[PDB]
Amino acid sequence: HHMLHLLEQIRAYCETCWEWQEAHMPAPVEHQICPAVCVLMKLSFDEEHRHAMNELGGLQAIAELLQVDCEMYGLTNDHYSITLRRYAGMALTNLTFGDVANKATLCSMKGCMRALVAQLKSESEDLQQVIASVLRNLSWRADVNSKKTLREVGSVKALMECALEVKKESTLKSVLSALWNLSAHCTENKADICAVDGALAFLVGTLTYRSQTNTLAIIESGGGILRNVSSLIATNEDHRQILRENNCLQTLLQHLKSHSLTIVSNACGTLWNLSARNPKDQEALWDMGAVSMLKNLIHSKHKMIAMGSAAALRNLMANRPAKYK
Amino acid sequence: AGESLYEK
Ligand SMILES: *C(=S)Nc1ccc2c(c1)C(=O)OC21c2ccc(O)cc2Oc2cc(O)ccc21
Repeated sequence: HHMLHLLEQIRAYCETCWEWQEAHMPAPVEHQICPAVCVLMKLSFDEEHRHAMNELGGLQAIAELLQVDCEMYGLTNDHYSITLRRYAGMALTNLTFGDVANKATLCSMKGCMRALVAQLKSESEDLQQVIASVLRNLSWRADVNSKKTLREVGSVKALMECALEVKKESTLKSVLSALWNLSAHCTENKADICAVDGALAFLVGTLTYRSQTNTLAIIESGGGILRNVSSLIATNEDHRQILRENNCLQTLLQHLKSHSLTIVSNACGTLWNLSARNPKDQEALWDMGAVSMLKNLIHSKHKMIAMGSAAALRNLMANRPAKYK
Repeated sequence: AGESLYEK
């Protein structure tokens, strides 16, 4: 009953906005919207409260509030507009978390999806962090239609272009988290990442990222994106050259020593694809001491570390240089 | 990367 009261205020304002849109300007501060959505943002963390929202159509009301405000004011620097979009996006993130129906519902609302992707160019990096968090959950365990819609709206190129100009670590985590999920969907999603100018140079840079807090989130995310797209880079000489001049192969060998099992797994997966069909990078891996380091990881307890290290070793051992023996 | 609630 109390949540119904809050959701009705949003829907009442949404209808007031659509009445103006058909004619042509209602402001959100006058109707007391940002306080109402701020309560729903906080209520969306609890699981029992999320079930109450889903029955009363809470995801649809909050999404349309975010949609209509983006269409009206655009990419404004107004505090009340941005703060409203932040609290709305934070609620949608929680509603999309662990709910296949809600992921499909927000994806199917194509007006809102276009409105979401446009906010990545905003000056507020807090807003970029909130938008990237929504796209992370939508990209995770996406159905066929949801995968196709995320590609249609152009979230892959928007997030990668955004990631270059990001300053804060919290924003950069959420953006790279979404791109890692998006890269795993299909081959065309991987091409869109590599197609962005200076994107591969950035992803190599994240391997040696100097973190503020004691966490390996940015290295795992950036290297995790690199692992997925390396299959396309393996069949491309131009992209390989970008990795050489930024020292990628030499860095990925250092990642084998890491205590983080994700970083080692990402490195072995990247070295699997890059080791095949290229005599130049093959000979480089022999010189840097890849055979010794990869031979240590063949007897690992985990599946992907053991599979990736053994497979990359197979490619190097099969194609020995003339210099050796 | 997985899924997550909002990084507060
Ligand atoms: C964000 S700035 N404030 C905020 C958001 C959500 C919650 C609180 C403050 C609080 O007091 O606890 C809740 C909360 C947070 C995290 C999880 O996992 C559950 C939960 O439960 C509820 C239920 C309500 O009816 C209101 C607030 C919170």
